[PDB]
Amino acid sequence: AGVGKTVLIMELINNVAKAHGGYSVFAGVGERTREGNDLYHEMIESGVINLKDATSKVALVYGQMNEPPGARARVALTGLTVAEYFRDQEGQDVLLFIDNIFRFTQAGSEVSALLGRIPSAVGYQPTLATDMGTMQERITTTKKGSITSVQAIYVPADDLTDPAPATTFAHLDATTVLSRAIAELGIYPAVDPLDSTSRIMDPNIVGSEHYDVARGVQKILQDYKSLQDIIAILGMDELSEEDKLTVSRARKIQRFLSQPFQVAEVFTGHLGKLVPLKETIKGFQQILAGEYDHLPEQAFYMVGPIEEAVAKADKLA
Amino acid sequence: DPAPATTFAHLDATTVLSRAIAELGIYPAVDPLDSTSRIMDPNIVGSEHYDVARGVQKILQDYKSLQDIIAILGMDELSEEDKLTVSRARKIQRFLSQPFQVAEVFTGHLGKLVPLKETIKGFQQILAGEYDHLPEQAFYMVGPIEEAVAKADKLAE
Amino acid sequence: AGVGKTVLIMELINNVAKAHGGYSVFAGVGERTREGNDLYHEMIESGVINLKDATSKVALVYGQMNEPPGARARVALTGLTVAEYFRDQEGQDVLLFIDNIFRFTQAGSEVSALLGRIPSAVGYQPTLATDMGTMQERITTTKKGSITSVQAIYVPADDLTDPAPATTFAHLDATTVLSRAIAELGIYPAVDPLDSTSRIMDPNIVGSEHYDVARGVQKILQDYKSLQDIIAILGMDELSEEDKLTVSRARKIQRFLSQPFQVAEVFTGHLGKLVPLKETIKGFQQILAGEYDHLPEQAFYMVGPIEEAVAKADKLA
Amino acid sequence: YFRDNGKHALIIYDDLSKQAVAYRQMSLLLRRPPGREAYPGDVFYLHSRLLERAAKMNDAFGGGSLTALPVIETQAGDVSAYIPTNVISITDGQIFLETELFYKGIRPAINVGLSVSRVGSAAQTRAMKQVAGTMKLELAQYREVAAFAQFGSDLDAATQQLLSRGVRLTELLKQGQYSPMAIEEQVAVIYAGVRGYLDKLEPSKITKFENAFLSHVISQHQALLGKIRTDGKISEESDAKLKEIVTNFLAGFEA
Amino acid sequence: YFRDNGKHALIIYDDLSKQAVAYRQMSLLLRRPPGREAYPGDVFYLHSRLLERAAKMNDAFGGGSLTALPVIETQAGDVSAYIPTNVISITDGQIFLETELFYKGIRPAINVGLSVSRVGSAAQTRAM
Amino acid sequence: YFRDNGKHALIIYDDLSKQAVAYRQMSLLLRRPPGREAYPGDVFYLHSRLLERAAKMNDAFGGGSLTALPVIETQAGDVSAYIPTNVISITDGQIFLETELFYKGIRPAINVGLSVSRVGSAAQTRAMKQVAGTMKLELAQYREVAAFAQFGSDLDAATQQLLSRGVRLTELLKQGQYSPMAIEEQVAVIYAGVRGYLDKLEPSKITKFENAFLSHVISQHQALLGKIRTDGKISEESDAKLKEIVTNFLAGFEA
Amino acid sequence: ATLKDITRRLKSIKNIQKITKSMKMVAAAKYARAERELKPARVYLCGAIHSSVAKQMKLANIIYYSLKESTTSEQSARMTAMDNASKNASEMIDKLTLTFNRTRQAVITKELIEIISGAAAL
Ligand SMILES: Nc1ncnc2c1ncn2[C@@H]1O[C@H](COP(=O)(O)OP(=O)(O)NP(=O)(O)O)[C@@H](O)[C@H]1O
Ligand SMILES: [Mg+2]
Repeated sequence: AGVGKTVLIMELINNVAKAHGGYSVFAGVGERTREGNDLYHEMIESGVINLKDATSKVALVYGQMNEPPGARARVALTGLTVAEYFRDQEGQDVLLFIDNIFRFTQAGSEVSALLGRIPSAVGYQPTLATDMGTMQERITTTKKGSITSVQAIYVPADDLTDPAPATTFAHLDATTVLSRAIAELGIYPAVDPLDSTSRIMDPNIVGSEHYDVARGVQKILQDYKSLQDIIAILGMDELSEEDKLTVSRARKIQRFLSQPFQVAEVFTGHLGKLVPLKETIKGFQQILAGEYDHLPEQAFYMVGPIEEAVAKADKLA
Repeated sequence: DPAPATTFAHLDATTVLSRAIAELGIYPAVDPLDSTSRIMDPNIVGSEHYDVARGVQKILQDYKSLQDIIAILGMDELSEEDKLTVSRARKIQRFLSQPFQVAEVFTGHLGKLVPLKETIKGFQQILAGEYDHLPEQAFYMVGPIEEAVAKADKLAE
Repeated sequence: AGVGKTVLIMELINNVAKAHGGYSVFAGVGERTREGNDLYHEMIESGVINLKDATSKVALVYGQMNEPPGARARVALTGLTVAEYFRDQEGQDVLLFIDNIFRFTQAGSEVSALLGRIPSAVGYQPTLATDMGTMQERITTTKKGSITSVQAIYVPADDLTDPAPATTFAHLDATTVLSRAIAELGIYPAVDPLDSTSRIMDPNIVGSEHYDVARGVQKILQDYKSLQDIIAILGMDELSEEDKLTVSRARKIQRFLSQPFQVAEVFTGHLGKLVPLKETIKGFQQILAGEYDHLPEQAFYMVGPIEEAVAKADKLA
Repeated sequence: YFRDNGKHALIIYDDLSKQAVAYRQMSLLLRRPPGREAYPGDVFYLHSRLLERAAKMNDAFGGGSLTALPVIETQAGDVSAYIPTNVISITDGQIFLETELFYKGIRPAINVGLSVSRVGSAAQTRAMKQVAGTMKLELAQYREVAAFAQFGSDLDAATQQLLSRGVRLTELLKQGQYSPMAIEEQVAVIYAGVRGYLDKLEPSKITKFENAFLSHVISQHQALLGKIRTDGKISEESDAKLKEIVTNFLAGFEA
Repeated sequence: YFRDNGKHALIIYDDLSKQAVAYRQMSLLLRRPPGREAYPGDVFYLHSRLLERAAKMNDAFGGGSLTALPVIETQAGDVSAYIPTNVISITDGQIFLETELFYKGIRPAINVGLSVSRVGSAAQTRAM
Repeated sequence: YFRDNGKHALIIYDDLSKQAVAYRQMSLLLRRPPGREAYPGDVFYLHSRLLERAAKMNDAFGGGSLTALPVIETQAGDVSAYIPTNVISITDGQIFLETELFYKGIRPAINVGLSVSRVGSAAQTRAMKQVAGTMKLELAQYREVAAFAQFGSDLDAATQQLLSRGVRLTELLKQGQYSPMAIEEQVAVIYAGVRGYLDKLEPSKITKFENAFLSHVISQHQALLGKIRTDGKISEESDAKLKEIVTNFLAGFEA
Repeated sequence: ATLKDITRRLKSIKNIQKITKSMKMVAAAKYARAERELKPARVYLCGAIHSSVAKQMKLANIIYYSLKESTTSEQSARMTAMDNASKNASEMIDKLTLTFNRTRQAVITKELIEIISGAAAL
C-alpha cells in the first residue's frame, strides 16, 4: 500500500489490451471483502471495467477471506481457467493476476491439515511443491498464445528462505519491487530500478544494446547512490568534473524513469503515456550518452518519450 | 511456556524473578521491568509513589538499552548526560536488592524490612542526584537509604 | 561432511597401523565404495595386503553406502567379530578402524519405523542408546587382548547435539572433534582444540611438562576466543597491549597446530610431516614462553617441528 | 443489529488469542488433525468469518456500520507466530504496543513506525490532516536519526534539529488513561509542537505544558475550539489566534 | 538401609540423563505416547520420586540420613534446558561447571553465580 | 548401459534438492516419521544408492565409466543444511558457486577456496598441471590479502605483487556461456597470466586480451596448439615457442 | 541459541551499526575541515592513534604544527575505523538473521513433530 500497487495493476491491464489486444483476469485469493469491492469500483472509475457496454478488459474472480480453505484453495485455478480460454480458444496474450500468491499456499496447508496429512517443515503441506507446480505450470506460452502472471507475494517473517516464499521463487522470471522510498521522491511508478529483477536480462535474450543500456542505467544509479552520503555531509563540491556529471545524469535518469499512466487521467489531469521499447532504450541511451546534459532535471519528470523531455524544457524556458 | 503464559491473566499483581538478575547477586531477583500491579495507578498509590516508580523504571530501561552498546563501543563517546544515567541506574539496581530475614543463611546479612515511605524517599533521592557521590557498592544489600550512606563510610576504608 | 574424518583415519593408518606388530581390521560401514577400492589397492601396494604369501596384516569387511539398511546395520558387528577373534582366541594386539560408525545408527533409524516403533527425538529409534551400547561394549581391550579402535563419527548437519553423535561421546577415551569453521580457515587437520579431550590428559600419565603446555595452549586459545566478539566489530585497535599479545600468540599457536599429512600432500602442496612428541611439547613451550614473538604467523602455518617455522620465517624474509 | 439498522456499532474482542485456544481445545478433543502449534486447519477460517462481518454498508442498505477492535496477545513480540499472523493478515491495520516503549515512558506504548491503517486519511478529518501530516513526517525523519542522539558528539544542526522536533513531537503523543480527547483539543495541542512553539521548551516540561495549555483553552477559548470543530479545519484566522494564544501562554509558562 | 538405621549414607547418581533416556526407551517401547522432547509426560516425576528419598530423619527415627549427588549432562552449557531445569527444581541446589572456566584455568569450573545451595550456612561449621 | 559396455557416459541430476522434497512428500503421505527438516530417515540413502552407481570400471570389466554431476540448491549460502551435507558426504568434491561472486561479476561464480575435487588430480592433464599447478598457489597468496575491506592502503612490494597477480588470474577465470574451450586453449591463456605476461597490464584489459590473443593463436598457430594437445604436455620447444608468442602478441597489443 | 538470545544481539548489533555509521560521517566532516586548515599549517575509538604515539613514546610555532597535523591524522583514522566497524556490524546483521531464521523454522518443525508424534501413538 501507499505505493501504487493498484494503479500499476490497472495500467498493465490497459496496456495489455492496447499493445497486445490481450485481455486480463484478476484472481483475488483470500481477498478482504472490503478490499475487493474497493478494487471493483476503482477499475470501474478508471474504465478497465465497463458496466454499460462491452469494453471491459478484465474479468474478476474472487476467493474472499471468509471462504473455507478449499474455496480459497481453488479460486486461483478458476481464474486460471478463464485466462486459459483467451489463449487456447482465442490465442491472445492474457494477463493473470493472483493476489496474493502466499494465501494460495496457506489455503493449501489448511486443506492439507483438514485431510489429516502430516505437515512438513515449518508446518506447510507435504505437497507444497506439487500444489504449486500443478498450478504455476499451466502459465506459459503455448503455440496458441500465452498467459503471463503477475503474482503478489507476501514473505512470511521477512524470511526469504521460508518454505512458502522459497518454493515460489522456483517459478518466478522476474520481480517488480514497488518502493515507498522511491514514491517519496514523487517518482511514479515507484518501481525500484536496482531492486527489481528479471531472468531475461541477458544479452543472449534482450540483445547487447538493450542489455548494455540497462546495465548502464543501473550502474549510474548505483554510483550516484554512493555519492549520496558524501553530498549531504561534506557538501556537494569536492565533486569532480566527472563526479558532478554522474550525479546530474543520474538525477535526470531517476526522473526519466518516472511516467504518467493513462489509468490515472481521471485524476492526474495529465495525459497517460505508453512508451515503446525502442523509445525506451533510445531515451536512456542518449542521457547516458550525454545528449541532453544541457537539459534540466524537471524537463524529464513525468513524460513519455525523450522527445517530450525536450519540449517540456522549451516550456520551461 | 503455555503454563506460566496462561497464568498471567489470573493475577492482579505479578512479581517476575529472573536468573539473569539473581546471577549478579541481586536478591530478591525481581525483574523491575517485567513486574506489574493493578494498583500502580496515581489514583490509588499517589503521584509521589507513581512518579518515583515510573522514574526508576525509565532509567533502568534507559540503561538496559545502552548496556549492549557501551559493551562494544565503550563509554567515552557517551554524553555526560548519559553516563550519569548509567551511574544512577547501577546504584538503583543495587538499592533494589535487600537482605531478607529468611535468607541470612544465604546472604550472611541481617534481614531488613523497609517501610513504604523509606522506600519511596530513598529512590526519590537517588533519582534526584542526591547520592551521585557515594559508591555503588554502598547501595548493595542494605535496607533503608541511611544504611547506604553509613556503608559508604565503612567502605570509605 | 567433508571435514577430515577419513583423511585423518588414513594418516593414522599410515603413521600407526603401518608399523604395528599385530593385526588390524578395517570395517567400512555405510561409506563410499570407491574408498574401499582406494584402500584395498593401497594396502596391496605398501604390502600390508599380500596376495602372494600369508603375510597380510589386515582383514577388510565392507557394507557400504549402496547396501540396503539391514546390511549397514550389521557390517559393524561383522568387522567387530573378526577383531574379537584375534583379541581373545590369539591374545593379539589389534587395531580396529571403522568408517563411519554413525552409519550403523542411521541404518537403524532407517528400519525402525518399519519395525513399527514410535520414534524418539529427531525421528531416531527409541532403542538408539542400547543399540549403540551392546555394540560399542564389545569394541574394547580386555585381560585377554588389546583392541586400539579408531572410529570416524559423521555429524549430521554439523549438529553435535544430534542424538547419534551426542550418544557416542560416553564411549570414547579420546575424542578428536573436527570443525568446519577451522577447516575453512585452512587449518588442517581441522581439530577443535578446546573441544577435543582425552582421559590420559593427566599429569600422572603424560608428565607435568606435557600437562602444563597442554593446559597452557588451551588457556591462551580460550582467552583469544573471548576477545573475538569485540575483535569482530572493532578489530584490534582498541585492544590492550597485553591483550594483543595473547592474540598474537594465540594466532601463532593456532597456526602451529596445523600440519601437512602424507595422505593430504596432493592438497597441501607440501610434504607430509610426522612430529615426535617431545618436539611438540617443546615447540609449544617456546611459543607460549614468548621465544618467537618476533616471527610472523605465516611462518608457523603448515610445518612440522618448530625449527621449520623459524626457517619458513627466513624464507618469508 | 445496529449495523443493519442505519446505526453504527463498535466491537472489541478481548482477546482472539484466548478464543483460538478454546477452539483448539475442542478440535483436539474431537480428535481433528492438528497443524502448527496444535491448531486445527480451520483456525484461520474461524477468525476471517468473524472479522469480515464488520463492514461499512451502503445507503442503499442503511449506511450503518460495524467497526471491530480485535485484540491479539503476542509472545516475546513474535508477531509472526501462528494466530497473530492470521489476524494481522485479516485486518486493515495494526496498533503495535511495546514493553520497551512502555517502560521508557511512552504510554500508550504505540510503536508508531510499525503501526498501520490501511484505511488511512480516508478516515481522518481535515482538521487533523492539517496537522497529522507534517507530524507523521518529522517523526519518520526522527526515527531515522534517533539512534544517533546518545552518541551525537558533534552532529550538524540540520539533523540536530530533527532530534529536537523528534523528542517534543514524541512527548506530545504521550497520554494518561481514562481521558480521551475531543479532536479539536488534539489538533490544538499537536499544532503547538508541530508549528515549532515547544522547540525551545524543555522535553521534561511538554507534558506539563500541554496539560495546562489545554486546560486554559478548554476554559477560556471554547469559541476557537468550537470554530476549529465547526469549520472542520484551521482557518487562517483561528491560525493567527492560536499563534497568540500559545506565544503568550508560553511566555507566561517560563516566568 | 543406612538412613533408616541412624547411620549416614551418600549416593551419587551418575548420571540421571542416561537414565531418562532409558526410561524414554522403555516407555516408548510400551507404546506410551511420547511427550515433550520425546520423553514420557512424567520424566519430572521419574526423578522427583527418587531424589525425595534422600532425607534427614529426626532423632525419633534414628537421626540417620541420605544425601544425594545426582549428575545431569547439559548441552552447549544450556542450563535453562527442560530436563536440566526439571532436575534443578527438585534438588536443594546445584553446582554448575562451565567449560569456559575450565579451559580458562578455573578448576573446578564452578560457576559461582549460577550455583546455589538451598541449605545455606546451616550446613556449615561456624569456622567456615 | 554405457558404463557397462566399455563406453563413457555423463549424468546430470538437476536438482537432487527437488527430488528430495518429492520423496519427502511421498514419505509424509505414507506416514513415515518425519525427522530433521521433516525429512524421512532414509533420505541419505535416497542419494547414496543413486550416486554410488557413477563409477569407473577397470579393464577386466570394460574400462567404461559413469560420471555424475548432481545439483543441490542451498538456501542463503547455508552449506550446513541437512540435505547439502548429506550430498557432500557422498560425492567426491563440490563446486560451490557464490551469489556474491555472481553479482560482483565473477562468473562462473565459483568459490575457488571452498570448492574441491577429492579424486581428480590424477585425471588432470599434464599441460594443465603445468600451468594450473602454480595458479592456485598464486591464488592462494592472493586469497589472503584480498579483503572485504574496499578502501585499504597497502605496503610491501611482495604482498603488493601477490595482490596484482590475483586480480589478473581472476579475470582469466571469467568465462561466458556456450563457449567451452579446448584444453589446449585453456593452458594457452592460463600460461599468459601465470607466467607474468599480464602483470604489466590493467585488470580491465584481461578479458579483451583473452579473446584477441586467443583468436590470434587459433587462427595463426594451430600448429603449436596441436602439439600441446597431442603431446598432452608442454615440451621445451612448445613452451619456448609459446613464450615468444605471448611476447610478440603483447608487444603489439593496443590498449 | 534462542530466538530471544539472537534477537538481543541482532537488536544491538543493528544499533552499533547505525552509531558506528554515524560516527564516520562526523569523522569525515571534521576531516574535511582539517585537510584545508592543514594546508597552511605545514608551511610553518580513533584507529591506532593514541597507541602508535604511546609505544614509540617509550615551541608554539611547532606546537600548532604537531597539533594541526595530529588532528587531520586522527579525524582521518576515526573515519576509516568507524567505516569498517559498520562494515563488520553489517556482515553480522546479515549473518545473525540467517541464524535467526534457521532457528525460527527449526523451532516450529520440532514442535509439530512432537505433537504428531504423540497423536500417532494413541
Ligand atoms: N588433513 C588434511 N589436509 C588437507 N586437506 C584436507 C585434510 N583433510 C581433509 N582435507 C580436505 O577435505 C576433503 C574432505 O576430506 P575427508 O577426509 O575425506 O573428509 P570427510 O570427513 O571424510 N568427508 P565425508 O566422509 O564426506 O563426511 C579432502 O579431500 C581434502 O580436500
Ligand atoms: Mg569419509
